[PDB]
Amino acid sequence: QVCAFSGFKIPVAKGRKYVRLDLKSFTFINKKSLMQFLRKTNPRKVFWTAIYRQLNK
Amino acid sequence: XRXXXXXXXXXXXX
Amino acid sequence: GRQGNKFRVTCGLNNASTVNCADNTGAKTLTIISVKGFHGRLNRLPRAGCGDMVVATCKKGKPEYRKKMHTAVIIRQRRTWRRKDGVTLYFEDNAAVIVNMKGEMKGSAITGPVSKESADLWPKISSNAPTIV
Amino acid sequence: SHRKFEAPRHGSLAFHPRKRVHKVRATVSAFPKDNAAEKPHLTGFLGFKAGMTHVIREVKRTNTKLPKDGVLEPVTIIETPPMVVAGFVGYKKTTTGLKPITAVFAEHIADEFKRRYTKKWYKNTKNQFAVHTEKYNDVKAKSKRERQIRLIKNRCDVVRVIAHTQMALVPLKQKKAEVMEIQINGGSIAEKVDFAVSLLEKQISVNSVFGTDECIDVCSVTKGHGYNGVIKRFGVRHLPRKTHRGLRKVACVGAWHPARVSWTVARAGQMGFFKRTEVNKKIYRLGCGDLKNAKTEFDITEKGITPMGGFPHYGVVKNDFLMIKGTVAGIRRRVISLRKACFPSTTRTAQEQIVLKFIDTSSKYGHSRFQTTTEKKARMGPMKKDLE
RNA sequence: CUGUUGCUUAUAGACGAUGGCAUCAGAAAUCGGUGUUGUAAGCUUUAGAGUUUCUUAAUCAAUACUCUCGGGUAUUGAAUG
RNA sequence: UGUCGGCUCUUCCUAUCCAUUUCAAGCAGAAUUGAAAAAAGGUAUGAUUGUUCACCAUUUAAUAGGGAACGUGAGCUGGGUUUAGACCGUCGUGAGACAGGUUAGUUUUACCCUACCGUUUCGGUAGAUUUUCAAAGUAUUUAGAUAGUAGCACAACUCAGUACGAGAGGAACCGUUGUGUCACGCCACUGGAUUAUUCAAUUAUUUGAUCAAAUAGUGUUGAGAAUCUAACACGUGUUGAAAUAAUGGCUGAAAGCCUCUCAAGCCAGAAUUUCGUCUAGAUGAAUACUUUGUCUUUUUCUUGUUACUUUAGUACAAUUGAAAAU
RNA sequence: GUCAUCUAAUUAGUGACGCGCAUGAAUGGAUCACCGUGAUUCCCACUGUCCCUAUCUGCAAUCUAGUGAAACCACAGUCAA
RNA sequence: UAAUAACCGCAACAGGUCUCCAAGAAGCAAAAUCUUUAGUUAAAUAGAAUAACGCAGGUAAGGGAAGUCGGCAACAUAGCUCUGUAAGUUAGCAAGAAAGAGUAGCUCUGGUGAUUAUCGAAUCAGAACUUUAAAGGUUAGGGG
Repeated sequence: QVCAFSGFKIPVAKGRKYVRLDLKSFTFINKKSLMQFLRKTNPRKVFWTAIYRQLNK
Repeated sequence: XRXXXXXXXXXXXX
Repeated sequence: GRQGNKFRVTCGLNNASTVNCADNTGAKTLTIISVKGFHGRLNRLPRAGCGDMVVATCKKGKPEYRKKMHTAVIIRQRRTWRRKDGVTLYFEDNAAVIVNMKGEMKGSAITGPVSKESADLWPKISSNAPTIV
Repeated sequence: SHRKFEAPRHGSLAFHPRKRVHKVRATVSAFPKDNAAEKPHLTGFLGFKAGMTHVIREVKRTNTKLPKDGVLEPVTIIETPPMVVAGFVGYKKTTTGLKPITAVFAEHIADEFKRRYTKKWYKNTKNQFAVHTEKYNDVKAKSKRERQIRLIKNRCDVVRVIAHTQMALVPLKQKKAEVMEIQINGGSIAEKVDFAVSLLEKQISVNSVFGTDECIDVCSVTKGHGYNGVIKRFGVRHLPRKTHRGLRKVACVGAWHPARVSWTVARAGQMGFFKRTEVNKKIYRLGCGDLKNAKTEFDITEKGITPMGGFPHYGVVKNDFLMIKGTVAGIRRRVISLRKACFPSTTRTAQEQIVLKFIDTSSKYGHSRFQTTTEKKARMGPMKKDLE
């Protein structure tokens, strides 16, 4: 599995899944990412995310 | 009937 | 009309807990009263988890369902619970669908995802579920 | 009058009084019942708790609804370096219990064993076993030793070997050994003494004592907590917020007319450093020889059992170890007295075969992500350090 | 032998007690491993809604780019040397 | 002698509600009803009322009845009752009365002895002499008179739409798998607290500005390791023998037959008792070293103990004490 | 009290009925708009009141140097019958 | 002296006792919070450890009064601008009813005058851009 916000590869038996009412399910690596997801923060503007580092360079 | 209260504060004037 | 057993699912729904109704039977929300199979304890409130058959009263809905007591099944909950294969999971809202003692759903459709535990225990729910998460 | 509503009592009366022990090592209260129709073997060992990890294991039971991909379970790692057998003692069954008859020791004894017999070693003359060792080969002493062997063979029923640890192989700062008597269950007293004599001065490794997927009993001293109130000690109900003089106590400590507080009431006192025995604990990995690593048949990367950054508050495990399913009594660095089961478990879950699919080695601090520091370097890549 | 005493000692702890070491002792830095947060201060650094003064070059400017996976913290009850 | 109830908590009784074992029925099955052994374990959540009581709505295997100064106020509460204010109704000429109603009304002290829970310090158990022995001191390894004692309950699969029954309906033993609770633990994974005022941001005030901070008793917000912890995470208590109670039987007289025995002798039979196992634990035992080898009392050194030092006195190897069972 | 209504459930509240133990007209009867640190009931929101307890800080409590009372006290202080 | 030590309360008692003068920030405000002139760092003793039970201040997953005599305690709303505002009524009120939206930083634009081009006031409205999306540090209505 891969984290929905950070894009980090999720280690086994580590993380929490979140299911929305629109049949969309996400899995996160820690509470740090999950709270960022719920605040509608873009991973493209978060410097440490794998999403950001893949876009730039 | 049976009541309950008590208090006093004089304590002389030594 | 319940098939098989269920593993440990931590119960995040209490007595007087309000849930939504995912059915289409004109009932909006149900408040939990008691839980079928609950083993009592002193000062403990009844507890319900996913796939737990509860006794609930409808406080919001059409006149043929409001101010009455029905029997429901918890299909999703906001409480975080752990699967036996190391998967930690939780939903967005607590919801339920009205079933009778024999297990057949009163409604005809379910809106929103349905947890696996409620789908396996009750074959009728899994037949009408959009997705089984 | 009767209590209005009924509820179970808080706390067990089987663990009263709650008196904290004096020695860190916990002595087993018994050994499994002897059978005289098998070869002699040891019925116990002793190890040091390292920490806790989690494993994904493949379910081998049938007619179960567990996931087919594996079940996440906890494990406890107990580093068990080899023991040094430094003697043996025979016990005789009298009308007041087992009575030790004689104790026969080896010629060569390590200072780890000698440290047990003093209380200020650095000021001692360190002359333990001096006369026993210097006069070991004299004709008079050899005759005496031969009598001790024959006396045990004639007037004894229980034979135990006095085995002690080697604390130079563990990261503990303690230097004195941890002596433990391990009973020999097996053939007649004649061949029990023969086996015990053969073990003198030798080393016993845990693989010889325990098997694979074997359920054992663990006795150890729990984690100390100190003076604690009734809420923590027993689990009584907290009083309402309105209460005068405090909330975390027992309101009624007895009726008027037994005229005394009973031993059954919950009182505040010491919680913590108690001795507890837990039975029927399965062995997951017998960390001896090839299996001393952390790789599995499914996950083939080469890695040791120590997580990244070492075990918290313990260090690095580099000797033989046991992988016990679940929890054992006591914190890291505690001394755990293993033992073969007194009542062997016959359940289908006890006879189940253990097939580990993944053993975790990520750091036990924070929210770690990498199994090995080599694969932490690969993912992160070169940083500002080591580039400039 | 044992106790005091030292490590402002711990697997212990209200005080005693208990457990460990006591010159191959101990303590402290630094240092690598391991974690937390989110990319430090500088500049003649390229984006900048606009503005001003020269006469078209300055200057002012929330934020933003490169150096920078940076900087800072990390036993205090973490693991090495 | 602080006077109701409720809250918290422990224990005891059986005239037993459930679970266990049995007998009986107008017990075909299922559901039931009467009775015996048995008190080791459980016996709930709410609307109204200060209520005990009651009546309703659920759930449960069951939601049994009681005692302990009508258990329990230096344990809580102060809703009721039961002072002093005020109101209504009836009564009284009046002050005033009202098991008539309503409203507001200070809940003091443990630092003593014991009990209970934990926790220290000093003291210590009499009869062995094979120097390979005996005893004292210190230390470790053990030992276990006694005291406590823990696991319970439910559900699903199969048995099986089977036994039984005309039909309708409708089980159980073994076996397997889970859940709840209680007890003991534990920190890996998930969650919570967080003055590492950690990292970052930011409102107000002050350092001339940047940097760096400080103040608002922790300014606040986001993430937040460690440690502690979960009713929120997760492990163990599925565990073995013997003897039993009510009862069902065997052989068998009494009483030529019959009889389970108000006879001798046996068997099977419980959530039972005892071993086994878990916890605390007395007198103890073994070994290592230091000693002493006829013995003590009073002084005296030490933090303390043993060995030890001095003046004396005392004993000096040699006939004691065993059948078992009936 | 009886009937409705409020709730899954109402000795509570509200709307009605009235042969009313013992209501009733300046001992004032009926009526309520604003107002009330007045008495009562029900909704929304919020929450450690609660399920069910965890954890953080300061001051104490603990130990030590100096200082240092009082209430109370026949004598005292293990149980069963 | 005129009072957290000179007055009255047994005292160097957190109680009581009439007045005059009165800076900056921010704000509607003599509010809360910080500071300058002046005053003071001592005002019934401290040090170590960081147990229970406390007094004072806090937070908390899922549920949300099921607790209780009773929402007691705590939580929650909270400034300003704009829109919108019911039944009832003594026609004055209810009413800040209820209910919804906006609010920051930076760079600009426009309106409101005096003297006869120069000079000056805080107040209101509007527009691009940026971000961690803005009353909330403090002060600050729960509603029906």
